[PDB]
Amino acid sequence: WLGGLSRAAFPKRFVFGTVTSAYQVEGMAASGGRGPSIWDAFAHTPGNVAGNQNGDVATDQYHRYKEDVNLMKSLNFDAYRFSISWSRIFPDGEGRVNQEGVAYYNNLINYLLQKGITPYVNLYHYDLPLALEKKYGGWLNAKMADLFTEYADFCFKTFGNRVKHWFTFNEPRIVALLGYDQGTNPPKRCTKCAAGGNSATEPYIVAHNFLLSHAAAVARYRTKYQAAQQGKVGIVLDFNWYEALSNSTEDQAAAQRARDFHIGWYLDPLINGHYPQIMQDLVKDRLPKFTPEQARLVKGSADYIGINQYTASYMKGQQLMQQTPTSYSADWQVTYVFAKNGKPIGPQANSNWLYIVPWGMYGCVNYIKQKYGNPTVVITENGMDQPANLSRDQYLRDTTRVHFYRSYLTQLKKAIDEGANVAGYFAWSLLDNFEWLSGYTSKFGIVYVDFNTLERHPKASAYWFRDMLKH
Ligand SMILES: *[C@H]1O[C@H](CO)[C@@H](O)[C@H](O)[C@H]1F
Ligand SMILES: [Zn+2]
Repeated sequence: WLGGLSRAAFPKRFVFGTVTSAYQVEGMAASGGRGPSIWDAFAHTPGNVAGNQNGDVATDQYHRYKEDVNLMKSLNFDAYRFSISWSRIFPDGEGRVNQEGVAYYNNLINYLLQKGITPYVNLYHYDLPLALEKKYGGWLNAKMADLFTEYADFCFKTFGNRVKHWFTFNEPRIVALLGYDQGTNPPKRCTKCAAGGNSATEPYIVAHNFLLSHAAAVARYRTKYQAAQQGKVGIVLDFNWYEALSNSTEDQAAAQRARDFHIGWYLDPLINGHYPQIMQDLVKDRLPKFTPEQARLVKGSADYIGINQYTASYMKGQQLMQQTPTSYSADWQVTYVFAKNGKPIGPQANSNWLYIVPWGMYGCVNYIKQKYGNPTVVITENGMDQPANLSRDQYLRDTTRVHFYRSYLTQLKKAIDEGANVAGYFAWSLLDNFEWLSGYTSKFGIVYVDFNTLERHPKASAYWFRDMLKH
């Protein structure tokens, strides 16, 4: 069951929470004044999502939020990570404020605080207002720094007297990779793609604009709001572990290149004020250059680093070669390997990419500790999924997820006990929800949602957390 885990097993004041995102749980997608996001358009196109499903209703947290807050309190959590939908506040992304949308987030924030749950609020979670994509070209346009800063400024002004823990973005790497390299997520851009694109250049432009936008929003917070509000702003980055397949110089170099192209892409700017040297060396003029002023704005602009952690891969490499650029992915010059000594690195959850590898959690956390001066880290996503078509009772008896959290949290504890500066941990997700391309066919919740009736039922993993987290 608990395997020796409890509040006592983690540092004093360590924060435990659950996480959702706006489009994945709110519903009321075209109601309450909300304007469309790029995901509304994408999900409404036949063939784009499993079963042609979409987030129109999702879990209907918009109507049920007091139920869900009551539930998280009953499970002994300290905090809730959620996102504000930009197009719920500004239907066109700029200009007119939707007061009904503002009222929803006020109501949610106020109820959280009433119930003793700390809000950790993300400003952006893949849901760019569609109007901004069409008018400006979204994250390809450097003007996004201004547009995002004005949106952030409004949120700081309106909610920041109560909200003290912000994040700007969720997983800029995934937007760059899936939206602009592979072209499998909105705006579906890539070298071969019908929408246009260039997999060798656009991912780097987009990443750069996320970094500049984050920096501009934080500078606005620090200069205009922080003295009065006394809160913090971070950023959420995905990081999955890479382990050299062998101890060869080439395999070790490959694993390190992968780390640099994956997490270094953002952390070297945010902590050290420059892109990783290897990215400079290999990507050359396709990697934008920060001016000294921009680099100084970006360096130190995250008060904490959210890390989204799921899995690990073995990496194989060879000698670096001169090659015609094709894509961000190809630029790494690495070979993924998912077995060693005839054994898979771990069993898979429902998602094909999700190998259950608890030691990857230690790997990631220790790596950031040792390489980047031990910055304050919050694990802002960790969890696993069940498949579609199970019975209610099969969903509830989620013994594999219980094992997942016990093992991964044991590994996190190992890193923390060795000195890693981890301040909190958030389980993805409180609720089964809309899993992007997988629609409702992937179930990540510690709480089961019946998508016919919308009823919530805590799974065994929810009660595991309740027991572990009891005060
Ligand atoms: C992190 O991962 C989960 C599982 O794939 C997604 O549902 C979240 O939106 C993402 F932030
Ligand atoms: Zn409803």
